[PDB]
Order: sequence, then C-alpha cells, then structure tokens
Amino acid sequence: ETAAAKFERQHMDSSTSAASSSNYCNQMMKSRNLTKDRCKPVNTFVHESLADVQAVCSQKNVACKNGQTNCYQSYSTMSITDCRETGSSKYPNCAYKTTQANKHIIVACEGNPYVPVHFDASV
Repeated sequence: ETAAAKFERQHMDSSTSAASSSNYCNQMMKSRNLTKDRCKPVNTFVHESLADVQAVCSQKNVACKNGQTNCYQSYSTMSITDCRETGSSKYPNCAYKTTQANKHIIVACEGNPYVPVHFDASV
C-alpha cells in the first residue's frame, strides 16, 4: 500500500457528512481493517472531499508533534469523527467511543504530488 493510499483508507470518509450514531466507530474501524490484528487505539475520520483534505498540504505550515516541519493546519474547521478504544475494549472484540466535531485538522504531507500521509492532530 503506498503511504498516500494508507492515509485515505484510514482517515477518509467523504461518503457521510458526519457520524450518525454512537456505533459509527465500531463499524468504520472494522470495515477499514483497523481492527485486523490488534485494535488501533485511536483513529480520526474526515468527512470532507478528498480534494479538500489534499488542499491542506498547501495551507498553514506548522511543526508535527514529532518536531518534523512537514505538517499543515487547515485554515477552516472540518467535520471529523474521533474514534477511541474504550477502557473496556479487548482484541479481538474492539469497542470504540465515537466523538463527532468540527475542528481544524493537522496532517503531515509528502511526495509528488505532495499529499497527506499522516494524521497528526485536530485542534
């Protein structure tokens, strides 16, 4: 999987405008194969077109949590869903708490074309 394709599979959900119900995370973490060998503890889904998320790589340049400087903050807020494993969750029965919000996103970009390859944070 290329780095760009793995970001789309783990974080893009342009088919919905927002998380619907409290089971959204349990369903999406499973269908995007993030519960496959372990339960990915934290993951964010972005409800905007791929083009709008790719445009973030040309917006506000900021440092990544790791100190690298190829991170970019979106100028506007975007609809996002934060999925966090519950203290109860245990592989293979992964359980997640769903939180829907509109926030700025921060992504790490790379390559040519320069597109998102990691989701750093939401603010």
